[PDB]
Amino acid sequence: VNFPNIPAEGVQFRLRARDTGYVIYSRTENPPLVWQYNGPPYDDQLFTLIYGTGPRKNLYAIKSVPNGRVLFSRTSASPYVGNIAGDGTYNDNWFQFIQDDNDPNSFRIYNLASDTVLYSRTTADPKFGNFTGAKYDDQLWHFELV
Amino acid sequence: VNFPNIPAEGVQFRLRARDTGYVIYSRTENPPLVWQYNGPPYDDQLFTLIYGTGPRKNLYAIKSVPNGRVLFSRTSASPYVGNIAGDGTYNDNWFQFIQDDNDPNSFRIYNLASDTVLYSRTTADPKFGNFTGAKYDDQLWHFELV
Ligand SMILES: CC(=O)N[C@H]1[C@@H](OC[C@H](N)C(=O)O)O[C@H](CO)[C@H](O)[C@@H]1O[C@@H]1O[C@H](CO)[C@H](O)[C@H](O)[C@H]1O
Ligand SMILES: CC(=O)N[C@H]1[C@@H](OC[C@H](N)C(=O)O)O[C@H](CO)[C@H](O)[C@@H]1O[C@@H]1O[C@H](CO)[C@H](O)[C@H](O)[C@H]1O
Ligand SMILES: CC(=O)N[C@H]1[C@@H](OC[C@H](N)C(=O)O)O[C@H](CO)[C@H](O)[C@@H]1O[C@@H]1O[C@H](CO)[C@H](O)[C@H](O)[C@H]1O
Repeated sequence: VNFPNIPAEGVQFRLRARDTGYVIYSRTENPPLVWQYNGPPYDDQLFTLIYGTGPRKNLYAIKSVPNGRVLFSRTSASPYVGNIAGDGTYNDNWFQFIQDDNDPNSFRIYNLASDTVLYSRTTADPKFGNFTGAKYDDQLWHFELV
Repeated sequence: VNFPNIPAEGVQFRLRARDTGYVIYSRTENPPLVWQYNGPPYDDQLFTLIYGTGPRKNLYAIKSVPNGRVLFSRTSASPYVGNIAGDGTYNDNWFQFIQDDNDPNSFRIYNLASDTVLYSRTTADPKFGNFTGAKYDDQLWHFELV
């Protein structure tokens, strides 16, 4: 089931992990360019959605406010999670927000092209990344409205 | 996670529900054109996959062997599950095969355009159709190669 409270197209938000409390950031310099962060609110943590239509109905591009790059999540090559210019040129720019099975208020950030979800954890490196496999709570996110 | 044993493109199979043991038929006359069935094997139970690429990577159109029509699954009008000619002209012709979280030998037939899964049950009417909501065992299917 698609998450029922997806931000209206163009509305700004942070993506905050339910369990760690960390937010995603997307910037253009200093690797890692997309990662999790546990600190003050900065503009590189702000995103909006481009709504997919046609073959991308129920998919969304995740665009960085300060730099205009959209997120990607791929299993092909490093960096596995990153950003790129455009409005969703590549199939791995398109995400589905899939509501959790037990927690109605959180969702997984799923990528159809790569069959992966994003996760945020405090344990093994890489502590932020994507993953193809079983459902874990560290895969659960909130939309934080600004 | 995508089912790891999706039949090669052009390989013929039936779609059998795990628990009911019923198969999907797709015929060209007499509503319902697509429904569940038990009894001897007939040609209109036979399907192949059209493999999606680019935006449709990891999706598939389910094409009837004898009549060439592809399945569709929608929520906008009756019939909800049906067939249409072509090779996946419309977005609701495209399905994802999502492995069960518990049973790695079965999968759900998921429709991205409508956010539905196909189900086969002996209990309440309608006994076959599509569904948006919790994961139940009556939503699990097998590829039965012929
Ligand atoms: C100051 C600094 O270099 N911080 C980086 C650090 O974060 C570690 C903290 N203990 C934390 O709370 O996470 O490592 C991470 C990668 O895990 C980042 O690179 C941090 O760089 C700060 O990131 C924010 C993101 O909102 C901004 O880009 C800041 O400009 C950047 O310094
Ligand atoms: C596009 C390409 O040739 N490959 C990668 C390259 O980017 C080169 C462009 N000319 C450019 O962006 O300047 O390096 C970047 C670094 O982040 C990417 O990995 C490119 O990979 C392409 O990335 C997209 C991201 O959405 C997809 O993974 C594509 O499949 C991949 O080819
Ligand atoms: C379980 C394990 O060996 N750890 C990590 C591993 O292996 C996973 C499979 N080989 C796979 O499908 O990739 O490598 C990946 C790197 O992508 C993960 O870090 C695995 O850790 C698992 O990650 C999930 C993320 O949601 C959870 O943190 C699990 O607790 C963790 O075991």
